[PDB]
Amino acid sequence: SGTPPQVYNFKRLVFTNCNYNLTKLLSLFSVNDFTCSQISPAAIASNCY
Amino acid sequence: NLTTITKPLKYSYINKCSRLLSDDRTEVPQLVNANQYSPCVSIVPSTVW
Ligand SMILES: *[C@@H]1O[C@H](CO)[C@@H](O)[C@H](O)[C@H]1NC(C)=O
Repeated sequence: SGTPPQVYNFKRLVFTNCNYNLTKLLSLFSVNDFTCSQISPAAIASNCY
Repeated sequence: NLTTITKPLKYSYINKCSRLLSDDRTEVPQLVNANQYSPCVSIVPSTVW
């Protein structure tokens, strides 16, 4: 929700000890580009961090 | 002073090669091994437009 900011004033969300479900997060989105560095794309959705 | 070999229009390369799964939600990249070709050359011709 809300107007997203520009690239030099991005808004942060920190996550520590909470349940995340990207199957209901990214279902509201459509990925145009998906790039990752040092991990696989499937590593986030399964490995506990 | 060597004309027997010719010149193409431009150079071109691939910057992304991934696949969709049956869920149409997740992208799996492919890494070509030594002295073979990724399957994604089957969809792009020798000259990228
Ligand atoms: C293989 O044949 C299909 C049939 O039209 C074509 O779409 C595809 O580009 C061809 N692949 C190569 C590498 O020529």
